[PDB]
Amino acid sequence: RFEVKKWNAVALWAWDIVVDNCAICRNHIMDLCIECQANQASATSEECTVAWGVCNHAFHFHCISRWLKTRQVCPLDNREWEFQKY
Amino acid sequence: EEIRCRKYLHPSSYTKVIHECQQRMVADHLQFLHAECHNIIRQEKKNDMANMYVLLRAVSTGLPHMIQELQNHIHDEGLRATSNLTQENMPTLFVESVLEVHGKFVQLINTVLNGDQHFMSALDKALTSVVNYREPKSVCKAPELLAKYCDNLLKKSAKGMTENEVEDRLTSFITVFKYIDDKDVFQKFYARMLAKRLIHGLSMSMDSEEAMINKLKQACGYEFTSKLHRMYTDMSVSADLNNKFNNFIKNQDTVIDLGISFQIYVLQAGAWPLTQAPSSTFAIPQELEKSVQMFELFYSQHFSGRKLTWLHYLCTGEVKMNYLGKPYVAMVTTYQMAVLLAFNNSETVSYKELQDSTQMNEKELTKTIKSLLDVKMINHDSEKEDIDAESSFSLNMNFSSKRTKFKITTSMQKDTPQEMEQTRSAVDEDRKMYLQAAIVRIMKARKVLRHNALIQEVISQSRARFNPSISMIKKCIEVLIDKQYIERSQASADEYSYV
Amino acid sequence: LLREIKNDRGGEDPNQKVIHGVINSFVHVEQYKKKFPLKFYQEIFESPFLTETGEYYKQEASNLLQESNCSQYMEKVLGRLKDEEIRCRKYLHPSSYTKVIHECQQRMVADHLQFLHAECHNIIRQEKKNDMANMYVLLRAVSTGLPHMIQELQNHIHDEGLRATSNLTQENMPTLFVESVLEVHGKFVQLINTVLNGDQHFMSALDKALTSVVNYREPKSVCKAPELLAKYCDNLLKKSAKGMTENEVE
Ligand SMILES: [Zn+2]
Ligand SMILES: [Zn+2]
Ligand SMILES: [Zn+2]
Repeated sequence: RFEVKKWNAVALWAWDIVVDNCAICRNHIMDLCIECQANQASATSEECTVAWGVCNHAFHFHCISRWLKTRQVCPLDNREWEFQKY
Repeated sequence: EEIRCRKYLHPSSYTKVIHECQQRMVADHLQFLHAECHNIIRQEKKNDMANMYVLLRAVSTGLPHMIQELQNHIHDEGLRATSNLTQENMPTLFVESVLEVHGKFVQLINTVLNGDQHFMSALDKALTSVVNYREPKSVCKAPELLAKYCDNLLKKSAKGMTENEVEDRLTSFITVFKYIDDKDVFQKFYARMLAKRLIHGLSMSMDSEEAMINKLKQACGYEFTSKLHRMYTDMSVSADLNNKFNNFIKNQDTVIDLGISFQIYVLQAGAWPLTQAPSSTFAIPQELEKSVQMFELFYSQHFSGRKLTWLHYLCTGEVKMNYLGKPYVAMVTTYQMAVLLAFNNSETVSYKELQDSTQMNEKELTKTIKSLLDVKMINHDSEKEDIDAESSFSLNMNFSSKRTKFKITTSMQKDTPQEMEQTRSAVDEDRKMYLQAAIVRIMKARKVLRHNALIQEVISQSRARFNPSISMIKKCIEVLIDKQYIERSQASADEYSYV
Repeated sequence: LLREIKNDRGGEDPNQKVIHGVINSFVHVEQYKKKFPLKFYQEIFESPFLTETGEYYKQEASNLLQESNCSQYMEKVLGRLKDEEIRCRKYLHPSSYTKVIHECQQRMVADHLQFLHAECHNIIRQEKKNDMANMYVLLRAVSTGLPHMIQELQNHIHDEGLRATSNLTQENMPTLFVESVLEVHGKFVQLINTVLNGDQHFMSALDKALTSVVNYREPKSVCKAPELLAKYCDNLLKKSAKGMTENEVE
């Protein structure tokens, strides 16, 4: 028996932006969000509108709304979020 | 003569009379003074040096010989001072010797020389070649010595270093650092040492690190320290990031229960000099896999768009040896933690069993086993303690430490001379990209230039960072040839063409 | 001739002198026909050779795609472009030097823009300075190849500037803003010089992205860039005690 007591760890973060994807849920923009993967056919499957900020970053409306419920900055550039499309 | 031309003339002729009196005693006999300037400088006679400066300042070609003689004297004095240095304390002694020479000569210039821009520039030009002593068929040891000096004084030590003493030492250190002329090498070496100091907690105070980075930024700009400040910020933020992670796990639907502890040090990728190049396809143990998964979930939810490259050679956990009648708790890297948790399965273990469980490379596994047997935490059944095809490793229950918490890892030092070679290689690579940028910019702006002017402008432009070499410039030209961004003129090979 | 030049493409080294002489005969035999002296050469050989090289490099590009990533595909395509540039010089007439290689381009790079333009994101935004140079010298030949790479670089520079000039400390915001935009400008001007040959298209993309990122309006706020850049000059030209020698401020 060897009980670990601490795991002081080091990890390198790098930007993982891939083309035509939603950064919050790591899912495609046109496809539904990871919150709407459940009850896939219950709704109209159109309320997952593509929200574009003034910084030209495309997320899902549910994803960016859940992000803005806690943090008011865009995930991919740490700048304040401003809707300009839908 | 000044008095008797003041009292016996017109104010318009004050400057012509003294000009004629000078260029009859101190410009006609210029050789008589230039043959004794060398003596009075290399012997440092105060009154004679002051008088000769006063005499030769007014004459046109009076100072340049004296300036050159003082520069040669400072060059020889600096070379004599930084010649026979004890390797035990060479990084400190070299910088202190250059500081002593600089202070003595700047006081000599500022007191008996009516301190001049030309003479102090001569002191700077002499000390630049004093510090950059390229030994025959050797690389410049000055940037490594300076980086090691900063590392030695900024690290936690029991020698005794008050904060004020460190602050003034680093304030005076910049007067040596500004002469270094190899700032790519010093930047890479200081980043390499600062990474270890920040990660392993060797820094005496992060206020000191911020102050040193500020000093280097003042000395060179916000592109020398553009990545050192990111390295410092990523460690000043990690406390708040870990607080956010603890809030995340304590604000979940269920009980998360990581189980052990977690002190993650998430770092930038482009800022830190660290890399996953020495990868071994390490298999994270079961007791850490849950915590890795939970932090991956947290970081994918709270910092979107970022991927983590978990560095395992810098992870340093703590393991309790309650199996072997616990004498202490070992501060052990996760590489050796994996093989110790494989030892947890059974008293005996084989090299192939370790390769199957931890999935590490042969060299990393060999290094971990060697580090464990050097501490004699485990023992080898075979007489040959080195690894073999099977090499059945056993568990040494007889070994017990004399402390209640002993650290078995040593990664804070030994400096890995292979990493020094890699650092110099990365320095050369960045130099090559800089030279390529300069060459492409010049050959696009001008479209017609020869070898001599191009080399001179490259040396003039790139001198602020390093000293360029003709071989490196030719290598960059050949690389651009391979990338079809440059050619040479058909009329003359001296000129160059462009796409 | 087409079969033996194809054998030269397949790795073997045929008789260069014989093939070049036979190909040169088709244009030397018409030297007394001053009206269209190369029409026989461009009718008997050059048009069949162009059709053969197009139908060969189409299959070659399709074969490269099935077993190579886009990082390796572009270096292989550049290798075959260089090999075809060399082998069309020791075999063909000078007038056919450019027609053949334009068939080599618009079969490996122009036919697969949808493959090479979908990778301009993962190559530019990861600063793959070798793959970026390969794809630049690959898409430069094609007419409509660059205006997507230019846009991807402009997006990358815009986001890099936005990341750089954000959450700056209020104590030294005027200096931090200017120095952050300056380091982004320097990094992405040396990338454009070394990697992308310093084109005015890519530098115009850099200028557009930096103009978009310096002049970033906060939500329901005014552009603070002019105020910050005036405070920079005010704090820099004042008689500060932190050194600031004149030739450094200049
Ligand atoms: Zn989404
Ligand atoms: Zn949804
Ligand atoms: Zn954004």
